[PDB]
Amino acid sequence: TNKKMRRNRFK
Amino acid sequence: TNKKMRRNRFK
Amino acid sequence: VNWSVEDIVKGINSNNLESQLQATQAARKLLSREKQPPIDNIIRAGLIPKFVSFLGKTDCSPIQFESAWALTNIASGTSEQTKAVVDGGAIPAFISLLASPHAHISEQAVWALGNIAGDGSAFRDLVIKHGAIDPLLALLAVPDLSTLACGYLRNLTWTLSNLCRNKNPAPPLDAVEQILPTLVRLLHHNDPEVLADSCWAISYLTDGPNERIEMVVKKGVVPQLVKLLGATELPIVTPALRAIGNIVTGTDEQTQKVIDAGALAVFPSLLTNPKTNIQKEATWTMSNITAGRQDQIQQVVNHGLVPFLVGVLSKADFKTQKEAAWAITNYTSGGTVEQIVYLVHCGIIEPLMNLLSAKDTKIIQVILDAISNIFQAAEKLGETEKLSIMIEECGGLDKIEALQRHENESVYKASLNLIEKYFSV
Repeated sequence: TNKKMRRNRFK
Repeated sequence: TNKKMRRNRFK
Repeated sequence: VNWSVEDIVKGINSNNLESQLQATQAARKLLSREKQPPIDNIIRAGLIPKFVSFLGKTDCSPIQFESAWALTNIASGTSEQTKAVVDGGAIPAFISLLASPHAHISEQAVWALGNIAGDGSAFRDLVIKHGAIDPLLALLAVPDLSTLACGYLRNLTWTLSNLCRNKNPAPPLDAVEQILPTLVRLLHHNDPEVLADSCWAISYLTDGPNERIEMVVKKGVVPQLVKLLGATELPIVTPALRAIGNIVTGTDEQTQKVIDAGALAVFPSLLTNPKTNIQKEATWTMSNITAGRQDQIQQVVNHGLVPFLVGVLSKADFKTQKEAAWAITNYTSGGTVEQIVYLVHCGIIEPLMNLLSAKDTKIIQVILDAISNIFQAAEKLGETEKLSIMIEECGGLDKIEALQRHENESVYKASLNLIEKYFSV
């Protein structure tokens, strides 16, 4: 997909 | 949004 | 006053009911003094089980109230201390008091259960397994919520929100579906704090798979979330924006409901909010919108938001700038040729080139991706030369050449492709 749910893991 | 809350004396 | 724990133990153990009450008062005063309740001293004295038993003494409602308050304050400490309250059998006893005819006892049991559930998923599920949701929702079954005392209603909202909180595992679907209707009513109430905690609950429930997002969306809450996004009270906007952000991580159809409710009209003020956390959250939310359908990118254009994303990319702190770059990459990979031209006419190139100085490797790859996508649109128009001189005039060409020396591999190959393909002869 193109959307990212994991902003937190991305940090 | 705080997980926990103490109840304080009436000031 | 200022009783000793030994004095409290003595008074609680007597057969005299009046000395048990005084001893529990002393314990409560000792546990409600601002700094350092001696919680561990109370636990080690073995008082938790006795307090839990007093919670059943329906006759002496004062000792019920004093015990609930003492145990609320013990359960409000560390997980180890909250666990002692749970191992003491407190959850069923508090659940029983939710039906007390004495409102202030019922309120204190709601509060205690909020602290227990607030410890984590494990204790949250205990509270749900003992059947807390039914009696809690029955307290909110009144047709007009303004008949409940403001403090009572706030604590109920806060405790319900803690039953929605936390993951691994998430709350059981049965419980969520049971709680949502009451949550919808609370979201339309007027009290600022009620609204804030209701938004926090929604933001918890939407933090998960698309299936959970659809449960919340199908209840019709999105227009009211958007209205609360436009509020002036920061403690409301923060959770509302968190919830909207979660919803636009889902499908193109769930994102469209956020757009249909008018959310894009509020984002200019969010992207220029003085609180850095709001800007960063609002930019992240924009990157998942620009990751959607071409018609949804077009509504971003029509609401005049591109110039504000360029502003963020130019002037914001570095962490928000990272988010804005992602929103540009997504825009340029999913957008039409005419949308990319408009992006270029808004002055994207220069602030984008300026971020190639960033040490961060992940963002350099994002930026190079956006550059390549724009060059691909330029090829469709036969204007790669015009775009190439523009990149030179912004100081960009020197930075792309410098990238070859970069340690990372994908960066190395990407910049060399651009230089050989558009900056040759």
